[PDB]
Amino acid sequence: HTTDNSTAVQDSNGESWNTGLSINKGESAYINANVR
Amino acid sequence: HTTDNSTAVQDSNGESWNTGLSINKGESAYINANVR
Repeated sequence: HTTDNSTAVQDSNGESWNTGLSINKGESAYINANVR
Repeated sequence: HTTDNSTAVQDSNGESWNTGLSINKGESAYINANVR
């Protein structure tokens, strides 16, 4: 008969990054005209 | 014939931070003119 006790203190840290891009296919750009 | 029972109690906690920044390419800024 074996008696065992286990303790552990796990410490972690981290970071993350994200980049996004959303486009509308109905009105995708606006045009400006220079006229005389 | 070996018989063992393993019982473990795990307690954990954490925290997080976040920072964001969104921009519209069509209208990235507004301008104002001081005229006379």
